[PDB]
Amino acid sequence: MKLDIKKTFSNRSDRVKGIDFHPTEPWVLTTLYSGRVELWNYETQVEVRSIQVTETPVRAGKFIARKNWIIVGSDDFRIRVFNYNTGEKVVDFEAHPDYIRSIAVHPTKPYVLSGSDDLTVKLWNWENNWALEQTFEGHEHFVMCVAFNPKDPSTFASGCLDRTVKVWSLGQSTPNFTLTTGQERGVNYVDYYPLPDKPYMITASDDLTIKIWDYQTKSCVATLEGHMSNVSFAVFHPTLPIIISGSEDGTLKIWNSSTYKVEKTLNVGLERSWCIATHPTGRKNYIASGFDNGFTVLSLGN
Amino acid sequence: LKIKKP
Repeated sequence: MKLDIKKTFSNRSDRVKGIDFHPTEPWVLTTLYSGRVELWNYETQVEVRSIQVTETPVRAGKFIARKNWIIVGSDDFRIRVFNYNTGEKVVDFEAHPDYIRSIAVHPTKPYVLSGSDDLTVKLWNWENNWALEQTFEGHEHFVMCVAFNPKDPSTFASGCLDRTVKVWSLGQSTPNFTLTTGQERGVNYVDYYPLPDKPYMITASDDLTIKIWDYQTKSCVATLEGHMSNVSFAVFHPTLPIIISGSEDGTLKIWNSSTYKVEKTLNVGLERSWCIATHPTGRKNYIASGFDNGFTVLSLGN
Repeated sequence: LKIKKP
C-alpha cells in the first residue's frame, strides 16, 4: 500500500506513558512520568491545558469526551478525573493499593476499568459516584493493559505479566477463557481487531514478539518478530489494513494486517516507545505514540 | 526494585 506518512505535530517533553485522541477536537492527551498531564492542539501546535497531578508516574490517561473529562491513573494508587474546559478536578480516589497501569472507558455506559500491579481489574461507575461495582481476581502478576472488545464491551481482555490474556464478562467473576500466550517475559499490551471480518486479538511482550489470537479457536494465528527490544504495544488501526507496533528500540513498525509483512519502519528519534493512540473516527487516519523524549502525531494516506 | 518501573 501507499501509506503517505506525514509528521502532523512533534513535541519534546518528559517521558510520555499514556496518550489518547479527543474525538471531535484536534487535541491529544499525554500522561507523563514526572506526574504532569498535558492537552495539546496538534493542528495549531498550541498547548490547551497542563496539570501537575502528582509527583509519581501517571501511566494511564483517557478522554471521556461525553462528560468533557480526562481520567488519569498514577503510581500513587489514585484515579483522578478533570473537566478539561475549566481544570476543575471532579473526583480523586485510591483505586488500588499498587500502581495503575491502564484505564479503558466503556463506549456507551458510565463504566471505567483500571488495570494494576495489585493483580486485579476494577470496574468503576461514575453514575454511582464512582462506586467499585466489581473486582476481577485470578491474574497472577501485574495487569499491564485493559481493553474492551469494541464489537462487544460487555466483554474486555486483560494483558498481564503472568504471561496470560484473560477475557471477562461484566458481572461474571470467572474469566470466559485464558490465553496462555507463551510470551514468557509477560504481556505488556492487548488490543482487539475492531472490524467484523476476523475475531482477532493482538499482544506485545518483553520477549520481542507480537502474537495474533483467534478468540473463537483460542489459538495463535501468527507471531510478528520485527523488534530488537521490549515491544510496548501492538494495535489494529481502525480503518487502514495495518498493525502499528512500538518498541524500546525507539521504532514504530507498520505491518500488513492481512499478510503480516512490514510496510514501514519509523525511526521517530525520541528513543523508547511506550504508548499508542489511534483517532477514534479515523480523522486523517491520525496516529500518535508517547516516547522517552516526548510524542509525535502522524497522518496516514488512504 | 519495582518490575517495569520505567
